[PDB]
Amino acid sequence: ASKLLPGQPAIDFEMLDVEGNVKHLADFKGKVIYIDLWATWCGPCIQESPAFEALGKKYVGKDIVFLPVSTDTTTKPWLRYLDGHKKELTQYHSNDVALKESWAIMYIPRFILIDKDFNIVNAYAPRPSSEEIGTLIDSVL
Amino acid sequence: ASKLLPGQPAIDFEMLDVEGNVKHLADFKGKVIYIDLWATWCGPCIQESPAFEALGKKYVGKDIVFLPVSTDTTTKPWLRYLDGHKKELTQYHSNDVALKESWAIMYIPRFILIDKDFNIVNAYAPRPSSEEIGTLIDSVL
Amino acid sequence: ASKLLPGQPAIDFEMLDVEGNVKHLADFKGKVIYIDLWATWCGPCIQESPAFEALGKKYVGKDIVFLPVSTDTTTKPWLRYLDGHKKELTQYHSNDVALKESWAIMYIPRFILIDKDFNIVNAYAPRPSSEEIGTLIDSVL
Amino acid sequence: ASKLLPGQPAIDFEMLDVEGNVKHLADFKGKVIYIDLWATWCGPCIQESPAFEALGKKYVGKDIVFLPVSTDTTTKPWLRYLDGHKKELTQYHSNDVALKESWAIMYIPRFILIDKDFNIVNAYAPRPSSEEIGTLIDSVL
Ligand SMILES: [Cl-]
Ligand SMILES: [Cl-]
Ligand SMILES: [Cl-]
Ligand SMILES: [Cl-]
Repeated sequence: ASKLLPGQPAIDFEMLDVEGNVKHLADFKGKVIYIDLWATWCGPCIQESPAFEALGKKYVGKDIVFLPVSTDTTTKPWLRYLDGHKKELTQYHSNDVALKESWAIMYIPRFILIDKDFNIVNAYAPRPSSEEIGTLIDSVL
Repeated sequence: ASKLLPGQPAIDFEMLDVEGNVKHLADFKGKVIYIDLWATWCGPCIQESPAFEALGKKYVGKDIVFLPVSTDTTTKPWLRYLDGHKKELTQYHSNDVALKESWAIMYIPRFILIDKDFNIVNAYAPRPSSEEIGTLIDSVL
Repeated sequence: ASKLLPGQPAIDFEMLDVEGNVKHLADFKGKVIYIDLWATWCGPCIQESPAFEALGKKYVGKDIVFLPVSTDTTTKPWLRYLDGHKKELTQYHSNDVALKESWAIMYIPRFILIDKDFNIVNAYAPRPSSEEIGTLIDSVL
Repeated sequence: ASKLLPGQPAIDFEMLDVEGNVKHLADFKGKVIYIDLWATWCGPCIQESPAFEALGKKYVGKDIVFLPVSTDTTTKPWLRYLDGHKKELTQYHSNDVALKESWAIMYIPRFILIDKDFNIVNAYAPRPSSEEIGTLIDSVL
């Protein structure tokens, strides 16, 4: 569609933390938001996890949040996975219908970059291991 | 584990066709079996589909079967996907527990190669777009 | 750098066809230009070739040119490769210093998208097999 | 061919270290040998470097050597790359004709696994980031 063009308002969705608190994407409004949509059985998604974590470490304390969002059909394999593989970033999970119907999340790995105005920078953002992601992030920070 | 070593007997599992008939992996005993475990939301899995189909075309009429097996949690998005994307190979689907607990299918894309004796050639077989898969298949044919 | 930002003028470079005629990127000014920088020993580059060719077929007769540009250190393995693997798109080759020093081509696979004004749309464009490339191309056509 | 089948003797080749000393693959006879054939402009090759290094760290002091071997046409961009990107593994470089003509190294990324008897385990070995490489390495150690 065209509601995903750069400059278009980001579409809010809800997500759960590992403690079960519901959060909203809009809660992070005012910060650059880089989203990693992954699932526990997606090999290539997990291959981007070190880069995503490393980016999260590099930009710690800057006005950007890195949101790893599991799209696992159910919560339990997500929590079991996290139990055996430590991560540093705060982890989220979502089956919000808005992912499929507003963000057009048809395939993963999928990355999304949103600016401080809560507008889309790239709805199909470069992967965290790409050579250009840092430069892109710096441009919007 | 070690029940997945080459030479080990292949582990049977059941799968559904698009008409709903239950089939067994063991039904293909006597033919080389090359399995593509994919899901409709796995981008990198779908990226291997042209190569898998092309291989299926090249070896048509040889004593080998190419089994694309969806691991989608439910049947409906699998059928909807197939509705919009034609394929030539006969399509299957499975949530058999044996996939996770005997074949150790933890991540996809995942490929499996079994010989005519129904023994494992490689439980973590090369991808269909790899340079060596044809040679490997020819070795076991 | 920042001479690669979207909206920045594209940087011209020269390229050879298989007949040895020198062409310039600027020769295609007025058409959308989608560039595939590859090399004969780059496996993942060649894995994008069917998608690049398929795109070239889909947009045939539209005001867009698809430029596969080999960056092989020398011409001979490029011609030998082409001899054994037919393609439909007109093939080019370049070792122009502008690739490394103006376009920052440090790694391949690398794709570039330029608009009809000869301005950069994305200097690190999505791969031809990506779900969003068609939509991106359509936006600039 | 068939001189690359598992169980076939490994084919020796020469390689340079960063100090310029010529070494031979056969110098490592008696140890498991896992080879990473990469080049400085191969993006996907460099994406496997953290996994290759991590494996090297995990098996430190075991009877296995991890050989990163640059296939860059010339030595200078290899040394310049290494200058700006630190690594822990001892680095090698090779343009030995045996790579192309005996090991059939046509595309990279390419990995090779050899046993203590200096026999081929897999001439097209799994990538270092694959789920099965550790198990494979353990089987031959
Ligand atoms: Cl998507
Ligand atoms: Cl798996
Ligand atoms: Cl590049
Ligand atoms: Cl190769």
